Amino acid sequence: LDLIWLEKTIPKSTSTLHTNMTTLTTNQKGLIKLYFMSFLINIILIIILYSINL
Amino acid sequence: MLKIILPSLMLLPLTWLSSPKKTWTNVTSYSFLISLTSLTLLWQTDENYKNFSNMFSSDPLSTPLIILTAWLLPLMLMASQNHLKKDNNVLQKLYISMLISLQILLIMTFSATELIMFYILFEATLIPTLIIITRWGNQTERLNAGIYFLFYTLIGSIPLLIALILIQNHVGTLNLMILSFTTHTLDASWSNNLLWLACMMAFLIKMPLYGVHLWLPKAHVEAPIAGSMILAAILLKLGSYGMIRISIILDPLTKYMAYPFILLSLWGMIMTSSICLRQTDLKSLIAYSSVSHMALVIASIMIQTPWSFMGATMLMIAHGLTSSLLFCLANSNYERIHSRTMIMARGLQMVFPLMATWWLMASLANLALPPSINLMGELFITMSLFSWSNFTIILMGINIIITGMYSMYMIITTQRGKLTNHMINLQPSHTRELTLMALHMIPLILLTTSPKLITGLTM
Amino acid sequence: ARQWQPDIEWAEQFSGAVMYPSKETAHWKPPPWNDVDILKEKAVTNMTLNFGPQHPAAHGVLRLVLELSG
Amino acid sequence: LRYGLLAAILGDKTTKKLHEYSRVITVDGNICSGKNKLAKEIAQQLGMKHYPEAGIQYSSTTTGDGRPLDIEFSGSCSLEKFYDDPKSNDGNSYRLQSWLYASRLLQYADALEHLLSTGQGVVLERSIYSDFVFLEAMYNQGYIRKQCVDHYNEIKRLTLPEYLPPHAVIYIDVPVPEVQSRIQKKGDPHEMKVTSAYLQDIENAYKKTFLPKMSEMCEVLVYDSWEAEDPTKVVEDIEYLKYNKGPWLKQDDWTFHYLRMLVQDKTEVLNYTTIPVYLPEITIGAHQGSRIYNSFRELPGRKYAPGYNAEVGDKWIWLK
Amino acid sequence: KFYVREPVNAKPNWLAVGLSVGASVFMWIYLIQTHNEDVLEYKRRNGL
Amino acid sequence: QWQEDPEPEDENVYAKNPDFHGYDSDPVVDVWNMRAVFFFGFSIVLVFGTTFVAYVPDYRMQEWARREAERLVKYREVNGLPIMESNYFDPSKIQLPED
Amino acid sequence: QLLREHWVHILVPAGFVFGCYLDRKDDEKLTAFRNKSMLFQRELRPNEEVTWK
Amino acid sequence: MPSTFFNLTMAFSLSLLGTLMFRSHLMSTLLCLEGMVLSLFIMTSVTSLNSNSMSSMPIPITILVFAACEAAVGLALLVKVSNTYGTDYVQNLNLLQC
Amino acid sequence: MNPITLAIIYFTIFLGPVITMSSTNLMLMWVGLEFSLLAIIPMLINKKNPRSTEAATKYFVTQATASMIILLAIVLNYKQLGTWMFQQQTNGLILNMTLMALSMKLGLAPFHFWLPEVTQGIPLHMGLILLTWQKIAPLSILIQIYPLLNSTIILMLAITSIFMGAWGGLNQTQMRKIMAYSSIAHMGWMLAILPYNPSLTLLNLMIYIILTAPMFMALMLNNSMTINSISLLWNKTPAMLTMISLMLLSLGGLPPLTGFLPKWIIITELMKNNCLIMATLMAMMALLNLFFYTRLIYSTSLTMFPTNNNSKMMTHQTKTKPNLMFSTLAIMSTMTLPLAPQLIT
Ligand SMILES: CCCCCCCCCCCCCCCCCC(=O)OC[C@H](COP(=O)([O-])OCC[N+](C)(C)C)OC(=O)CCCCCCCCCCCCCCCCC
Ligand SMILES: CCCCCCCCCCCCCCCCCC(=O)OC[C@H](COP(=O)(O)OCCN)OC(=O)CCCCCCCCCCCCCCCCC
Ligand SMILES: CCCCCCCCCCCCCCCCCC(=O)OC[C@H](COP(=O)(O)OCCN)OC(=O)CCCCCCCCCCCCCCCCC
Ligand SMILES: Nc1nc2c(ncn2[C@H]2C[C@H](O)[C@@H](COP(=O)(O)OP(=O)(O)OP(=O)(O)O)O2)c(=O)[nH]1
Ligand SMILES: [Mg+2]
Repeated sequence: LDLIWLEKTIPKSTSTLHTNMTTLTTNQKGLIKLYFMSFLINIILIIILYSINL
Repeated sequence: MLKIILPSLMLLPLTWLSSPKKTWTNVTSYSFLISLTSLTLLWQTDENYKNFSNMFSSDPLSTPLIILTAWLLPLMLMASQNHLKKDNNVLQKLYISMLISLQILLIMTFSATELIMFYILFEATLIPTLIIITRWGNQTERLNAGIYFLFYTLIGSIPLLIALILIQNHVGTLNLMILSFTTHTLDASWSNNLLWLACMMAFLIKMPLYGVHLWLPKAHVEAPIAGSMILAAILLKLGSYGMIRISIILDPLTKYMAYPFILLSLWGMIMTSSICLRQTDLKSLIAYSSVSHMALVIASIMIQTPWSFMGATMLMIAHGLTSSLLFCLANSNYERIHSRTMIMARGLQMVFPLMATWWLMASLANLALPPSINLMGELFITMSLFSWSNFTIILMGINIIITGMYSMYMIITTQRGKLTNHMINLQPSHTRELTLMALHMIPLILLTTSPKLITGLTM
Repeated sequence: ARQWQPDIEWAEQFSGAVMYPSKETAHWKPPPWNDVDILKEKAVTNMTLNFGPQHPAAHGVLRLVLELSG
Repeated sequence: LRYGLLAAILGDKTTKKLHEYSRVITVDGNICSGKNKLAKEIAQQLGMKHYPEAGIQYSSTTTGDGRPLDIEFSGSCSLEKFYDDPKSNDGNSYRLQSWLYASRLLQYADALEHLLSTGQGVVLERSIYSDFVFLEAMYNQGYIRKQCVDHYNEIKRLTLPEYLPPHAVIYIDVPVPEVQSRIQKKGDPHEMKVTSAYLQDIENAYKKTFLPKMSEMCEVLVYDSWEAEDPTKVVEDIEYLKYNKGPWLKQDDWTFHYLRMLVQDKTEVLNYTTIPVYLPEITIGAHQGSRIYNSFRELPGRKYAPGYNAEVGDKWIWLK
Repeated sequence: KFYVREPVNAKPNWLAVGLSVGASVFMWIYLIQTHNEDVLEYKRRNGL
Repeated sequence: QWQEDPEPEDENVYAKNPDFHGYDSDPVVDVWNMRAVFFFGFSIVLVFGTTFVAYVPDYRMQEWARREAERLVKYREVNGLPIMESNYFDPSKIQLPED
Repeated sequence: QLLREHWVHILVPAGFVFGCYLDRKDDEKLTAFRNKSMLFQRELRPNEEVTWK
Repeated sequence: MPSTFFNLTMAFSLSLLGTLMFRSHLMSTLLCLEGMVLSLFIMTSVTSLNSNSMSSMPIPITILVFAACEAAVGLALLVKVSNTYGTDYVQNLNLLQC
Repeated sequence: MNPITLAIIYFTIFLGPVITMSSTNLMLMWVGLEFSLLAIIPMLINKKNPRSTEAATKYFVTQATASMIILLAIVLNYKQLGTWMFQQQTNGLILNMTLMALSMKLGLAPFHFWLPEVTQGIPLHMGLILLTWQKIAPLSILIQIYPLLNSTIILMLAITSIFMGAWGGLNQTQMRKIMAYSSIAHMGWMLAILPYNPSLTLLNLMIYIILTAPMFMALMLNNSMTINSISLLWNKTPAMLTMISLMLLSLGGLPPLTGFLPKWIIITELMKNNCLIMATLMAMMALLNLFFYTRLIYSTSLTMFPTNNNSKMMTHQTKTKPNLMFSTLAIMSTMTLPLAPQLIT
């Protein structure tokens, strides 16, 4: 329980999840072409959200 | 309350303005005087509560915790002033400042009349114990222990803040007496269940509940002696005090919502007592014993019986005293042999007879020898739990058997047996640490003599 | 007996600019201390011009190979 | 710091205070080759400030009381220990080399501040531009390692191009057997235990890297010992030198102002000498660092800022 | 002379000392005067 | 290797100060710290505080509640009243809902 | 010189006196129901002006 | 006027799309910025002329002034980029990821 | 830079946000934004290294594109309503484009990808000037049109800003990138409280500015750009460790620091407006922010990383770098929680 599975369940799994998420979000290539393509996706998504919300 | 808070505040300029050859003496003496001043809160000749101000009040529950904190501050100074002799003067004064700030904030937390101020002082107490554990701890794992402690407490306490703001928006003031008088019965919806969990999980984390208790053993192992004392003797009781304070506005759905936590408490006290039976580290053993005792306190507060509340208060005070005493004895052995291994030092009864007497008395307090307040709290918790359900006596009996087993196992493997004669560095005894053991044991004797002081709110 | 303090390995686990290396970011280097990167010296591409021999200023039979920057 | 943008606006122009002898002249040579006397006489008869070679205790002599501090405060490196055992396993050689480079950097900053503040020329002995010769000699003799060389090159890249090179570089060419004979005549028992391979590595580093690199940006004044050992012909050549190359020509008032601010902020000067590259020859550790730092702080005159130490006679503390 | 170089704080900056002390005194005096005037104005407005 | 200080060895403190009390290295501060801890901890807190707590009167109305209980028992036994009424509140002043 | 070298011993008693004074200030601040409680509503004795201070 | 204004809005949308969808040429990106500027000027000018807002007629000139300052600073930055790398490649302008 | 161009550039940097805040006209607010961008570019590229050139280029094209979208919104509003202010009946598309472009100028997620990169490669004082001064004018523009904005899009921008800021600050070791992701998270909080109570937006902005300024000053003391570089601060400036720890804990929002107050009052106002799910998610990601702050504290203050040999010479030298305004801002950002009713309105 204590040295294996409670550690595997709450704290180590939380730390593993957040480490994976921060790697996935900070895996940027540093290319402003990709950054502006992402910005275009954001613009399109905002327009779609406004158009469906009305 | 201000007459206790203000000179405890003035302890910090005393610490930073005293001579380096007089700092420990002055701060210890004036903290003893602070505790003597704090003894005036026991003057309760009426059924009323000593509401000193609009933000400070005294209680039959809050008063023993305040007195215990004020009494533990000089004992923490005496315990910690040996492993800081080879230390810088400004770092020593900073450590004393951390202890004094802990005492001030804990007194304010117990005397708070408003739950948002209670939460602010809760986190305010969260800070300097983290600083103490991280900075003056010994091994490498103190950083991981501090992270575990800090973020278990924070992830617990954030929904508590959300719930407190919700209750403040719904009612208007978040004042304890106003809530106690204009309590409204919840309609038992999913929103109210989530509100209940939000306002209880912080205190359950800091108690600690079983399954979420993993921060406690490493924090107590890696902490210095004063940090272990303040943790195991005040902060878990702070969680219990928060549970008692917040449980008044959770009717009626605590009746069925208490079910998983009672089971967690009972089976977790059995499991942690088994860990104490098979544990190779003395401070880990004491920490898991603390987990089991606080599991008993959790079960009593969950079942919400007047006998349970009284037993919870008595077990809080008794366990704080005996756990601080056990940690101080273990720290004396650790400062001797520079190890925390359970089996390394064995025949210490031969070399340290009076310290072996203190060990024996501390363990007899731990296994609830009558007529001590340990047995008073444990017995009344057992009575209330058996009233709640007759089948809880099996879990209680197993826990009592394993409790006596690990306590006497600790005594036999640390004092009895043949002496480890290779330990040439066994200094006889310090009058300071013998005084520390006496200052732990004597209040246990006095509270055993008069148990009416620590009965609490219900009786 | 002595309190543990971070040694070279604990001090070196915080340098590498990513703190959590993976396959897609293990090739990264920490930024320079002065933020001035050592770049490869680009070759100067000077324009080469055949001034003359068919030029009014070249006097008819001069092939002035001119290496010009602008 | 009194000097700043306000003082520059009110008028503290370096180009206003320059003259014909506002030059940086660095004298270079081998281990024992006529270098101390030549720089002294050149500075004395040109009216310039003579800076002797930055030793281990340079910062100790230029800060505080000016007495040489204890060795654990001043670098924890010994030249005599380097001479006795150059390949010692503690890492004394590269610690000594890095400490001497930092001392030379501090001395060069001091000389630049003096020149940009007063206009007086400076005659340095063996500035920062001629310390990699010792580094490369140590490396080619196997006394230090490639990681030490890379760390030195990184620190040199971080620090060297922020300053201006000397106006004149004078070199004394003395052959290795003559250097050995002069070392024997000096009679230092530790300095007598040097190798002709190490001396030849110093000379080869000089002739292969130092002389052309300074030739491309300043005036080079190689002399033999007999052209030297008579510091008047050298002074005449310096007088009839024409400085028509180098980055000193393009400097103006505001470039001089920013350079003066850089060289007067000494922590900014030594900022990159303390990069957190954890090389075992130079990294120390928390316990030893705390012990040395606390001892240095309880040294007299070092507990507070200069002017605030009441134990050494500072007054009017409560009014400042 | 202890230090090899003259410190920037060898002598107290008397202009700064005089200006700071005068500013502190002026601010305290102005604070007391405006507090007394505020008390008097509050009394006059509320008839006390 | 990195220039790290070696491990300090804890000396026998009783070797130079055989009357060591656990508080400080020099004997004078040590003995004064011992006297301050004993005097301000045992003498004036564990004795005067214990006496004060012992002479707190009527603590949470114990003896007052006993005396009032005795008075009510005497009154209700000489007047034929029940010792405890089954309803705490009088039913006349409670308005029950109609249905 | 004892006042100069032992001036640090008055800080905690000064804080205690100041805390008692602040408690008295809070007591005289909270006097909206002085002799107005329905439990303790009694007529004033001729030699007193307040029930408690 | 409404068809013309819709076409001008679509012209701005195309120029913004070009700005957001990079190719290798930073100069082409700056040209897309200038096309966005031109569409904004024409929209403001036809709105002012349609509504007879002579008080708001200085606004398009102010737009041109500040946009030309923007283009000037962009050309200076492109000069610095070309001095660094030899080309104006946004794929060369990438070493700030770490 | 000669003092003439220093005065011109710094005066225009000051004048940009001042014109933006004082301007009634949307066009004058826009030209204030243009002033701020154009004036701050040369000080960004002032060090003339390739990283500074890349940072200046990225910042220029990002702010230019966002300003063009702002100008599109202004011109479309002028077409629809004939005026130069979003009064009450301007189109929701126009308002959403204004919000999106101002969020790209501010640098909050998912428009945040340039901010750690621009903050890297520039000197520390320019990072301070950016992350404090450059956000006031876009926030003023957002505050002027607070009842008109769309709460759904604002809350989505805020929650993704706090999430991405927490994760980025968790990953990075460079101090400038850490401060940039801190800026992203705090901008997320400010945007979250923007449509309900802009007074709390201003309060959080002021608390963030007075917390960010001395942290950048303490970085500016030794040019510590790295976790290790700030970790050996005990040998260089041992007296600053306590204030560093207190300011980082205040940035983490721990009581009883005054940095707990903005998160606390923003959560309170969101609870008053019944956005409990958003408030709880924002609070958990704020806990993640506090985690990377706490790791920074462990590196610099609570433990003691190994030092160098030349740090002895640095201790031989003396410094006058920490200015008079450092300690005032540190104290006002550390110990001001009991004045919370005065800090709020
Ligand atoms: C230490 C344990 C941490 C995890 C467990 C924490 C408690 C779990 C149960 C409560 C839900 C989460 C906290 C909500 C706080 C506010 C509660 C409240 O006000 O309830 C009433 C409110 C309802 O509001 P109301 O009461 O006004 O309802 C209106 C009802 N009518 C209309 C009929 C009048 O509940 C909520 O708003 C709950 C929404 C929660 C959404 C977000 C959940 C995020 C995840 C939570 C856990 C994250 C940490 C752990 C991560 C994993 C670690 C391993
Ligand atoms: C029976 C009851 C069941 C129900 C209750 C369950 C919950 C109980 C309470 C939760 C306790 C969580 C404990 C979290 C702390 C432990 C993790 C940890 O310490 O990770 C350390 C690790 C970094 O380790 P590092 O120091 O870098 O390396 C070691 C040597 N160098 O760290 C990492 O790698 C990353 C750490 C990330 C931060 C962790 C703490 C913040 C978590 C935020 C949670 C957000 C929740 C909402 C998420 C979005 C919605 C789904
Ligand atoms: C309140 C919260 C506390 C939190 C921790 C505080 C720590 C610091 C303490 C500082 C000093 C405060 C002491 C507090 C306890 C005071 C004890 C005391 O004097 O109680 C009063 C009691 C008489 O009171 P009384 O009303 O008669 O008792 C109830 C009967 N109706 O008096 C007596 O009966 C006389 C007591 C003194 C005489 C000596 C008694 C010796 C008893 C020997 C017992 C031996 C067996 C012990 C077995 C232990 C097993 C583990
Ligand atoms: N390894 C090493 N030794 C150095 C360095 N700088 C100076 N030294 C040593 C060489 C000599 O033994 C000693 C004194 O240097 P000098 O070149 O001034 O020699 P000295 O004064 O004996 O003779 P001279 O000045 O030539 O007349 O310092 C350095 O960077 N590395
Ligand atoms: Mg010499």
